[PDB]
Amino acid sequence: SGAIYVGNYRVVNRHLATHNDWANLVWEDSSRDLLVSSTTAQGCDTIARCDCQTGVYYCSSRRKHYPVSFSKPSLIFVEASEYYPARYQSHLMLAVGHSEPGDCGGILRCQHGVVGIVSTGGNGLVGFADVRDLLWLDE
Ligand SMILES: COc1ccc(C(F)(F)F)cc1NC(=O)N1CCC[C@H](C(N)=O)C1
Ligand SMILES: [Zn+2]
Repeated sequence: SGAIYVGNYRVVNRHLATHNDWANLVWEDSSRDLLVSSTTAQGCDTIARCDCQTGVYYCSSRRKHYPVSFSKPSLIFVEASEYYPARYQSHLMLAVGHSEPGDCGGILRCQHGVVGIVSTGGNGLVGFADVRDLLWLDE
């Protein structure tokens, strides 16, 4: 679990979104596993605007942060789950690191700010849904 709070927006994994998230829907993209809902309270996370390939993510299944090198956002094949059939997920970045399903939502950050959130994993790899291209999150 986990979310990004920036301005009047809440960014979560689309497969973990709640009824309140869907009743206050701003945008969602199943191909990215992202959903953005509106909030009453103001958010203070800074979204990074860069092409960094190094950062640190929070791994709830170890209660620890890990430094990682990660790939550029791209279309990557993702195994079927109870949330989606087998498909290409877009804007996904992979790193070598530990992750379990409940780790989704953990933030990946670089020196510039929030890069994305844990969205996939398996086989000693962890995948992050990028949010750096969502320029509208700031306005
Ligand atoms: C952080 O996620 C995991 C981490 C590790 C493993 C394991 F196979 F090793 F057990 C599995 C997962 N689960 C996932 O990758 N997904 C299930 C939830 C929906 C995700 C999506 N974006 O389509 C895909
Ligand atoms: Zn950066």
